[PDB]
Amino acid sequence: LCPFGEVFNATTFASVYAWNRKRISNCVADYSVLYNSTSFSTFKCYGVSPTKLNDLCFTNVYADSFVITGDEVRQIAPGQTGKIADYNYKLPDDFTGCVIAWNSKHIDAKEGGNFNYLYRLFRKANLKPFERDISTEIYQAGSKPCNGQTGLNCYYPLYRYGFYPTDGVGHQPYRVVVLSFELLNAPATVCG
Amino acid sequence: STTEEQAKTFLEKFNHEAEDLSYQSSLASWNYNTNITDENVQKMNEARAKWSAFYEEQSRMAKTYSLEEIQNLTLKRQLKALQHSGTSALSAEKSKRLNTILNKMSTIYSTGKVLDPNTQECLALEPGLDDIMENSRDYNRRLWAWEGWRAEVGKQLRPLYEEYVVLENEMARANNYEDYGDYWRGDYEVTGAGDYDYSRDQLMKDVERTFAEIKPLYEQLHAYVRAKLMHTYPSYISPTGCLPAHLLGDMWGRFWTNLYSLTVPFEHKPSIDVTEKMENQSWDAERIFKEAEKFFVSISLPYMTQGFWDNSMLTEPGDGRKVVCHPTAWDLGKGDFRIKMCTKVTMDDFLTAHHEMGHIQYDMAYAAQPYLLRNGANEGFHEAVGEIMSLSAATPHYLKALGLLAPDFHEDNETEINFLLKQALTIVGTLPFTYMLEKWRWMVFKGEIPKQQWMEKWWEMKREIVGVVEPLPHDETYCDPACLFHVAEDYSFIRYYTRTIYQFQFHEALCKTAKHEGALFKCDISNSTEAGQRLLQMLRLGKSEPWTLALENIVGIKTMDVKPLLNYFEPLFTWLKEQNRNSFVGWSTEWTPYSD
Ligand SMILES: *[C@@H]1O[C@H](CO)[C@@H](O[C@@H]2O[C@H](CO)[C@@H](O[C@@H]3O[C@H](CO)[C@@H](O)[C@H](O)[C@@H]3O)[C@H](O)[C@H]2NC(C)=O)[C@H](O)[C@H]1NC(C)=O
Ligand SMILES: *[C@@H]1O[C@H](CO)[C@@H](O)[C@H](O)[C@H]1NC(C)=O
Repeated sequence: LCPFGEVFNATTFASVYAWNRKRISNCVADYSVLYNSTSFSTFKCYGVSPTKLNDLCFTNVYADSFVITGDEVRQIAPGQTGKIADYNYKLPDDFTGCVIAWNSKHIDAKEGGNFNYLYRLFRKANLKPFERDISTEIYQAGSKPCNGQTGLNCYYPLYRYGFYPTDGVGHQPYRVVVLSFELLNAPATVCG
Repeated sequence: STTEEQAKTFLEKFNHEAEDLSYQSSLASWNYNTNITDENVQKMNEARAKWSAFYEEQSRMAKTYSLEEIQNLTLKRQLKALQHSGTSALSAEKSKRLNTILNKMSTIYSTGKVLDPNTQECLALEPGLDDIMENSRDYNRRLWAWEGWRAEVGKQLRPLYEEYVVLENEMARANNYEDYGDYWRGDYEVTGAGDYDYSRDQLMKDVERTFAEIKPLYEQLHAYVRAKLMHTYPSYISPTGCLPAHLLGDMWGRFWTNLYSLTVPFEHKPSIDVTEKMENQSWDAERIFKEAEKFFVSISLPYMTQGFWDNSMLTEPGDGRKVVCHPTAWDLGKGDFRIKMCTKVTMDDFLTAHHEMGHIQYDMAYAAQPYLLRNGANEGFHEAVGEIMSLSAATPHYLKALGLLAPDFHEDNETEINFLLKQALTIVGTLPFTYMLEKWRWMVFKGEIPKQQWMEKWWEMKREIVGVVEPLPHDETYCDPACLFHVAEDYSFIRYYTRTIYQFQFHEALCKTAKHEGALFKCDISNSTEAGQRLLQMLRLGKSEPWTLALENIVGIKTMDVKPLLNYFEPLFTWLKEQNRNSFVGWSTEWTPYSD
């Protein structure tokens, strides 16, 4: 059986700027149960309905798990723009997987603030698909060098989400698992 | 290369840092105002201190960014607002001296006390003296309290107010304003908007023009109230003179509301008080706010977030703590909206719930703005949006439609004229008071009044503009302006005049789009989706657009018009005109109660 329980039911998710990737190989996967769980506010597949990919075999699967505000969940899709899409997790134009997402207000929010989850606020250029950048180099915005310090025209490139159990639905924490399915000349070891 | 891009990145940093910091601060402020303990005072203080230090940081970041090169108007406005630096322009010594003076004056006001010859007990404003001025018909204790306030407390504030004007005039001249009055008028300033601009002195000119258009209605209200008070105090009042300042319903004659009992036109017609029927139908606080929600939603306005229903204090806590029960609408940020209110099952608290939830509606509409523009268009928009809700909800049509009044329930013009007269006692009565208070402050800051004529001008302007004479001669040892909460504690006052005019422009406009027939007061906006849409096309703006444009978005007019106020009160206007057919209208300014 495929270890989807440890991607979805993980105790803590990664910050979106260091999005977690799990490689899935040599196991039988039942995706109909992932959808018929009916516990996901988003389960939108841009490859093929979750029906046939139970009846299909791929060489490798990639479960990319992270957390982003509900209002930002619209950015986990091919062709979108924004902070998260440009500077954190980018899906290619020809993306052939699923995006699953649920509200983690009961887990990732706590009174006084949960500053565990970060996201990247500034970057020199936009990300390529499936790229990860985890540098803490101070973003130089003007023309004076920062000397690796926050200040005038010099800001830390990472800021902390404040997940409160009182935020509006869109400023609440959401856990996202993006499933990617690939085909190569290697035999397909992921089926159902 | 335009650093506009650098300023963009800077504001992107500021939005996100200030969001969390101000959320912390608002939450700690809430927890004091919902628990009110010494621990909570400390937590609230520490949150606000981190927040204010973050501002002293970020305003001084923003100073560098030159506004001139910001052709994305929004950016220029965020930067301008953050670059309003005020007291930071002064020397540290003088910043501290002015903070010292402000603390002195505010604590003098909040703690001042005068002593009865009667009981030798020493009262205070909010407890004893206000109950005297609001509920006393004795000529002599009202005079005692009025005068003792202005003497024991006003005298102590006088040199403080002199040095206050001095230091804040420096503080204004440091920010390239001509005086502190121009600094305050800098709220309504609009620049770089072809056809929508608004200079800081056109506030002077518009306020004066529209007060001139107000004058006749106020003159006849004043004649009528003088007549009734002369009936209730004959040996003390002139039929042609000004009104003794101590006989005007509260400590200052700001509102004439507490005069209604003596001035009610029809003293025997039933006043609309549905508090008895709400208690009769087992309504609670949840029901009141549910009905307010229903009112707004009837007008195509969104529902209250469940976090609102989960996080608001709508009943006297009466569990494990105490609360500052002043009804406030909170926008802590990050989509968190709440209402403090120690609600009773009363028609007053019902309308108040509508008002505060209207503040909430305004907050929720512009939540998609960048924090710095999350506010009313100018200072008076928020309360006007709040007031039009109470207007629409206190109407028979609404009260019947929610079933809080009989379906057969009608209302007799007597009743209606009583309601209009009360509305004028509160609303129209404060307009000349406020106009003249702020005109005097403005001229004092401009220097047009020497220190040695400070009060001599005040009371002349009490005689001339408001038709109110002091009952005792006052020399410069007094400072009877500073005897009001707002003057002693450094608040711009014109917001009430502008708010009054705005709320009636608004209510007239929305009643037109509602397709409302008849006189403008009873208009309900309920079920008038179109009216709510016209209103949202202003609410969602916040202050991202000029207030002239925000106003035009509702009323089609780029500026301030009293014609909606005058249209609201035209029935009472035509009533006063024929009541006064055997009375003197206006006032000679030389009569005083003390020529004897
Ligand atoms: C405008 O919106 C108000 C919102 O309060 C509507 O009030 C009430 O709306 C209902 C539904 O249209 C009307 O039907 C009534 O329902 C009650 C339920 O107890 C029933 O007892 C009545 O016999 C009737 O069926 C109700 O008349 C109305 N309230 C009053 C006092 O008339 C109002 O209907 C909306 N205006 C419209 C739809 O024109
Ligand atoms: C209020 O503060 C007290 C400390 O005096 C604390 O014990 C309590 O948990 C706080 N919150 C309440 C009473 O809701």
